[PDB]
Amino acid sequence: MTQFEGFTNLYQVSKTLRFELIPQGKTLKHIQEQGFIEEDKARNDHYKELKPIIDRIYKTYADQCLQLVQLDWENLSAAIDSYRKEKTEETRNALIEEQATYRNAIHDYFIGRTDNLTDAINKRHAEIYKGLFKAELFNGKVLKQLGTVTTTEHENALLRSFDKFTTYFSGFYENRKNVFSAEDISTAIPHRIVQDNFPKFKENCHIFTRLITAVPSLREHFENVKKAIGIFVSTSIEEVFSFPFYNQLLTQTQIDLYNQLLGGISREAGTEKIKGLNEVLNLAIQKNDETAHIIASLPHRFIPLFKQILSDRNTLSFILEEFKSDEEVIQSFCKYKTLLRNENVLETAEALFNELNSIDLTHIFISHKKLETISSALCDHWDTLRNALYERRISELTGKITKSAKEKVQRSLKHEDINLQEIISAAGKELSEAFKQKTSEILSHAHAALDQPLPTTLKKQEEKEILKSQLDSLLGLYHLLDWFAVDESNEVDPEFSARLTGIKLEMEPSLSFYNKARNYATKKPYSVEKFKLNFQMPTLARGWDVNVEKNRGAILFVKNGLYYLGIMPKQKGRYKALSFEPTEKTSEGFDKMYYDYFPDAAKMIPKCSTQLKAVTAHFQTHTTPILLSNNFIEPLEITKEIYDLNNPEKEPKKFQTAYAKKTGDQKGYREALCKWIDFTRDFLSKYTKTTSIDLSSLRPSSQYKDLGEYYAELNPLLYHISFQRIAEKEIMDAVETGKLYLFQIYNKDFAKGHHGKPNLHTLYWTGLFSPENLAKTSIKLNGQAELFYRPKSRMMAHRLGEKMLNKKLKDQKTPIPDTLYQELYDYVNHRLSHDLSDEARALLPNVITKEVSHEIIKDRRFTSDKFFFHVPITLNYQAANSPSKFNQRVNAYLKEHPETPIIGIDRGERNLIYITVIDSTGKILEQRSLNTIQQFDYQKKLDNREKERVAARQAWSVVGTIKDLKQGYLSQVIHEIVDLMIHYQAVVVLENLNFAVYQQFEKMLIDKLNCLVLKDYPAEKVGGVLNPYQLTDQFTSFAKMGTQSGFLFYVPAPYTSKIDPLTGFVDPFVWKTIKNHESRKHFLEGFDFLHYDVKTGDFILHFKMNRNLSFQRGLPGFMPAWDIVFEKNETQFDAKGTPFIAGKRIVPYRDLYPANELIALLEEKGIVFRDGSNILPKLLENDDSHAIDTMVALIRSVLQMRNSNAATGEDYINSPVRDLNGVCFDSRFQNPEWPMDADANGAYHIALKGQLLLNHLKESKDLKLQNGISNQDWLAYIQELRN
RNA sequence: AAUUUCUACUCUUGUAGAUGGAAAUUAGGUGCGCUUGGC
DNA sequence: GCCAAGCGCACCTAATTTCCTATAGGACTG
DNA sequence: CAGTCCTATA
Ligand SMILES: [Cl-]
Ligand code: NA
Ligand code: NA
Ligand code: NA
Ligand code: NA
Ligand code: NA
Repeated sequence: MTQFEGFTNLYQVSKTLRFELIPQGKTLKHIQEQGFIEEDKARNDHYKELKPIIDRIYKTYADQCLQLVQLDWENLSAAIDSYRKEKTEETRNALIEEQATYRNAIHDYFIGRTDNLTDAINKRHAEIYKGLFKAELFNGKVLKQLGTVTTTEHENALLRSFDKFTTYFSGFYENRKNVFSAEDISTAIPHRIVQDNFPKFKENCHIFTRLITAVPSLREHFENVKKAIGIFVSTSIEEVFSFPFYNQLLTQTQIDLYNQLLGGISREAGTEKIKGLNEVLNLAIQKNDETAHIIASLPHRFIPLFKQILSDRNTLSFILEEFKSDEEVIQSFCKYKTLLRNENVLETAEALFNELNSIDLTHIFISHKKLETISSALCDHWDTLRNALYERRISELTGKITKSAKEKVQRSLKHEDINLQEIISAAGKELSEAFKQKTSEILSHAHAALDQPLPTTLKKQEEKEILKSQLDSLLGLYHLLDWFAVDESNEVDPEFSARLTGIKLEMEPSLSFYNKARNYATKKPYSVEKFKLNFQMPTLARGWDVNVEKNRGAILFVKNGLYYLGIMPKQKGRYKALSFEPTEKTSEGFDKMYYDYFPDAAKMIPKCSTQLKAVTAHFQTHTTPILLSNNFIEPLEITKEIYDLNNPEKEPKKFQTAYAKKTGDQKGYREALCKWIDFTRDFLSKYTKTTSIDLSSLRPSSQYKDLGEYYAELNPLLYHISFQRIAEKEIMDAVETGKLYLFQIYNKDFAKGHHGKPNLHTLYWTGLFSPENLAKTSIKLNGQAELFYRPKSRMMAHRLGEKMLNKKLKDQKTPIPDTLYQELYDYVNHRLSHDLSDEARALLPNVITKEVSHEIIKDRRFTSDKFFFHVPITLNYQAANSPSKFNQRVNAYLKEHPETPIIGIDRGERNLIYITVIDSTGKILEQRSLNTIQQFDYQKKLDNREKERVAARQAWSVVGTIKDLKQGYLSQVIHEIVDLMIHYQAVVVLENLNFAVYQQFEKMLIDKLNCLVLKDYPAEKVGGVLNPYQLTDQFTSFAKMGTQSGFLFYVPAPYTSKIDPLTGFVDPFVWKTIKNHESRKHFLEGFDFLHYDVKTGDFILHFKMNRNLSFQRGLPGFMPAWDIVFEKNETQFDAKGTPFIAGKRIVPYRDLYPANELIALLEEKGIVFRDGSNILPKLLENDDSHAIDTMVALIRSVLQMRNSNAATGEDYINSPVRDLNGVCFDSRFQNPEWPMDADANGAYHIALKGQLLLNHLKESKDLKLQNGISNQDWLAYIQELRN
């Protein structure tokens, strides 16, 4: 039966290992003498220049084909609708099939197989497409059919720089196939049209139809937005939101226009933006009238389309010119500063503001658009000035002060500019004083800016800060001048207005200088990057096989446990085999690898037999057999039957499973499969490369059930490596003469002083070349290796005479906090310029300092030029390339192991990650926040790093990365989770994110469990390097992932945190529906009683679940009724003796004590309750709307079981119901058998949603997990278990 | 405070854990500036 | 001061595709 | 006209 250790050797996994390459002997001198590094840098530079030129071909061709597309989209829309309605596997599969059909229909325009075009056009497209993904791209023939474009002389020089080297673009061809492919892939244009943009466009049509049906006037508004923008001029707004127009939204220029219909168009900064549809809808909602509420109740925001793949974006909005150099910015700004001085702008501004002390302020106007900005800059609150003006005007109204009269005053404050005297009279003399202070500060900063000189360059950050500071000062004055109203309606002071307009006009360029300078100064400086090395060999290191060594130039050696890469360059422009000579193992020397590989037999056997041009040519005119002798030890016969099998008139091939699944005749399929497999055996027994391989471990051909099973057993037999000793002198002579470039393959596990555990990656590598792996392959060495040169990129070091400071004190567990660490480090190195702090001096006897005996240099690896080697490997080589039924295999194990524990992993409000481990019945075994791992607080560190990045962006300085810190943290989380998983043999349950540290964590955890090696395990045990665990399903993408990946499960987050762990109770009410006095009374009427319990001091509110249905979320759960309890507000104590108050609630924050507040309410009303009578009829019949609202708010508070206050550290769960045994749950007791806080409660119920999945898998007769967990099923399940 | 590279370290000229590269594309985010509005 | 809808710029981050090849074919060399 | 070696498979 199943075993946990059986989850091994289930599918192949590819990884890349990276190493430094240390040149040996005269290798580096020879490389330098030959100039290989400089010419590879040049070839990389030429590639970077040539790629955008070549992309003109792809972009022009795709755009020309897209302009011809015309499809009927109704069938795809219907398949989308049916899937959305039914949400079944059948309708999902139907939509998937429909998407494939639509992607293919787009694709037929690229390849010229569409009925919608003529034969002549289709043939031209086929001729073009046939040469788009190979070196024919460069001949320029394709240029003749795209337009009148020819290539310039410089373009011809770039093209010629890849003569006999176009396979440098081998990968690029694949990247471009990924653009045109009809497959279901996100890189491709058909996918982009069919699965990204059409659903968006289809939803916009629905949004439009609902909006203009409910509010027909929006039709005219929308049409007028289109006409004002001047786009789609001969298409009505209705047609823009109809399916046939989508055929006109496939090219980027059309997509750009559509998105600007939605989004509008901006001109220069400081001028009015042209509104799009979404802004019009937003403004309509913000009117807050009756129409606004109707619009807001409907979907009211259109969705912009994604870009077309590869296309260049264009905009109708204004684009600033850009500065190009330090001297352009500084000199241009310096000329502007001098103009401002010459124009006496500062002197005039000061004179104007000084005039305000003695001129008539009733003719000085403040812009009503600026009033809240000014209130914020001058007063306590943004609304101080608005409220003061409102109050003053109300006090000037004549007659009765009605509600409409008040509203009129309110609306007038939005519509009219305000004279300065009214503001001063409304707000008082301290507004005047604040006004004077702000003016002086602004003017004084602008003055100091004009007088201060600019730096010589912008190379140093301090120089950038001078520039930014002076720009901030002038922009401040620009903002200040814009406080004043400009409208000609206001009775403006004539001379004051003319002078203000003058200096405003002169201040206008400040805005453009500000934006242009920021756009330049925040650019990332020139950075050193590694580049690929070729040594003038176009096919360098693409394969290791003995037959390709001369042309690929790459070989491997082992000597005394150290590994070496050999590179063999051309000699005087010619390839020349080195022909190393095997010698006895008694001889001093190097072990050279001999690599023997016949790649993927599914393609290589047809390539070398049935698909030969001579075979294909022969079978067009003949039916007799053809015999092959080249590269065969005895002739290989190809019959018409064998040829026809691999070359059917129509797919699928008869020996593929698809022929059996469709045709349904298994006699034909099994015969064809046996005949093909027999043919491969015939081929392999004779082909030069494979004739010597012993294949007798394969089954008789008829016994294989499908071709994938056969190839999965065959391919492992087609790969072998071995070693032969090469004499020392032959290798050293080859390096001495420059015939061999020899590098040690290096990482620090090969350092002389190495003595600890190796990196996992070192273990993969030494495992690969171990005797056991040589005897039977678990790890294969793959071709397509790459070499890089990384120039030095850094210039901080601990020098010999100095001291270093351990981060941990003498006890080797207490870390020194950062500010203390810096102070102590400076102090022990006699660089502290002041007294040691009290706390630092207290720590001083318990620190550990190290004498620097050898220099330790920060970033040392980046301070010199280095060589690097990236080499792919495949682990679990004996398995198939993909698993079959991985999830069912896990579920078979889980059904035989019903005691499998469960690890629940939640993302918290105050915790990055929280884990709860439960046994199979739900008992908590462990629970832990992962904010801190080994006394390092990653939560604090990450929060501090993000604050630093925000401040850096604001200051125009270097933005420090955060992804490396995130990865470092997550690697520690992975280590802990996996260790728990292996120790407990547990399932892991995560939040299904459809319902960022957490999402990246999910991918890293899945990926680790695709191929899990534990470095302490013996190589031959499961989990050791030669037998990795495989506990998750093969990862493809997040989009292509269900709710189970092997031992990992995904569950919906709802009702996992705000749920009572003792009962499964949740707040059943939707509080938005309890909104006025009448609905509050109906709500109270739906409760059986509220009464006081003299025995305990609690109040009991009895609720039947079939009442108050209009106010419920529709989730009746399992229990027919609940006793909701107002707990007596008495002191309780947690496990450590810390007091808390029972029943306390934290509400919007203030502490609330509902039972005490209920008592106070009842005594205010004179309502007798200490006799146990029902309280609700008394409140209802008295009908005091304030008392009834208080009652309802108290009930809502009691039912808010999660209570949080970031200021106090509170985040607890206190249930409003008692459980089976009388207990009202409170996490503040800190009982370690139950959730210790709200986040732990979430992780607990996450795990239990996994338990529900496992229990239903138990009670079923199949191996299929249920897909998803509805909220009612979850609540009924957990409430039934707990009650 | 050393690294294939990342994070955390320093009994240890190095230690513990992690680490699938390269190319290509796309999406999103943060910050700043601005527009019209809401509070 | 916060927020909504939207535009411009700077840079940072993450997801998803492909390949992980010896040999057939034939253009270039001389 | 062969051997070499880049291109593009299957
Ligand atoms: Cl919840
Ligand atoms: Na180590
Ligand atoms: Na990559
Ligand atoms: Na932005
Ligand atoms: Na605004
Ligand atoms: Na904005």
